[PDB]
Amino acid sequence: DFFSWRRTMLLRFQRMETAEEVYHEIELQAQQLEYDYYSLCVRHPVPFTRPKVAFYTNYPEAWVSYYQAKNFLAIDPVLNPENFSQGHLMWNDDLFSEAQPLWEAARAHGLRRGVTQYLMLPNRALGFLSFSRCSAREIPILSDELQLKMQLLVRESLMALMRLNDEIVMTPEMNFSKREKEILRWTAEGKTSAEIAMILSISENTVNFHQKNMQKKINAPNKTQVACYAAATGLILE
Amino acid sequence: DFFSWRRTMLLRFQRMETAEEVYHEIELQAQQLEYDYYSLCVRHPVPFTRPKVAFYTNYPEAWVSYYQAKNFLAIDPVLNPENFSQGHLMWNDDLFSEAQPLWEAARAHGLRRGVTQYLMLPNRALGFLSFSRCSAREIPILSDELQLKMQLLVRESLMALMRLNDEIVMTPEMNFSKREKEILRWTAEGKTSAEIAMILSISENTVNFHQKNMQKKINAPNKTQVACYAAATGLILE
Repeated sequence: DFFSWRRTMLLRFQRMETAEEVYHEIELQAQQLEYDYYSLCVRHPVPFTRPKVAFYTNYPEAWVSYYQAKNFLAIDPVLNPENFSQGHLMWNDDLFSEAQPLWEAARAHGLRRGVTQYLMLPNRALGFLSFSRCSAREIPILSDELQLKMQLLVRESLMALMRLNDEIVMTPEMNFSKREKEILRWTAEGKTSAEIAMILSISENTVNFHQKNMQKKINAPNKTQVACYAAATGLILE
Repeated sequence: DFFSWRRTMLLRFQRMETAEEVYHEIELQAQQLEYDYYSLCVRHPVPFTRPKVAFYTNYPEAWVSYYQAKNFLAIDPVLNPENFSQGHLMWNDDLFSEAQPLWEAARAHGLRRGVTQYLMLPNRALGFLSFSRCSAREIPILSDELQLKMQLLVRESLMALMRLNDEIVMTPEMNFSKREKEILRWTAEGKTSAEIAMILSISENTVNFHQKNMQKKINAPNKTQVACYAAATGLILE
């Protein structure tokens, strides 16, 4: 019965104290579903210009190196949300048509069958969970069951990794005060320092001080990078 | 069996052609679960300073007016994601401790029991689906079943409303070109016009033209409101 699985899995992921426990449980789960490999890959919303990509996987280490060397990330259909239905994507041959070097290379390292599930996280990072397999051997699993289990799996592992503050999920930290974020919102709303000073009954200098303070913390050139970063990662709102 | 419910519901929401069909189906679903009322409320990520809140509900119309008049939105615990587990929130008395005028007033208009489910949408809007009920009469439903059904319901109705472009879900539109968004990313990354001109091999004037163009479209005072808006709603990335 799906329901008790769900409940068991919710608690198990609740209790965990390390990243290594999370990864180890994903691996276990992949095996219950007769997959050999898992990959947990997270695309950050920032930097806007080259988004951070962090992963943990037990793929053959040679495959990780080769995949990076050829920069397959750019063409990986399995990491493009546009290809998904219901947050689910079953690998097959057509999927790879726009990426034939990847397909070949993946098979050459023994990734024959696969599947991925994605989720956007509360911080706007996209998390992808892939399972793949050595054998082309048919393993009948109910489509609906795999889907729902992976749904839970990708979410729970990633929420745990967040609770644990792991480097794979965390966006740049913006430890900002009530007043700083308030200034930041009016900035994102297109208000000038003068205008903010008016709105908040504090001097233009103080507004500017707060601005430079936020920039020091996050090491940003100007207010606009700060506001964008807060806006993209959810840190800007109330 | 949950699985065929799911599959029936996926297709039904797929096929819909109007908002009014979506709302009517939610109402139906609420009734199958012996609730009288539904509410579909969506908190937008923008304006940053007073986020848009749009809803469709069949609550008693007098309750909608009263709720607004007393500005209960500000204190509504049922619309605050911090209160949720697994995107689910069962109404009860403790929940309302920080909001006792709301609790009384809600009961006085006959909202006795209730439940809400939320979801962050691909555009970063938060969608909430509430069911409530007239009677305090005990209706045994498996916690896990309600949860999963509402999960599907809140997501599907809101995705349909998006496919349909309904005013309740849509963020301000930013019909921008490849080049405009490219300029926008470097802006959000804190780059100056001069620097962008360098990076893109085009003149400072042209960069500025693009900037003013984006501002005209969206009626924004400066580049920084534009970039923030694109960053918050997902429109800025690749």
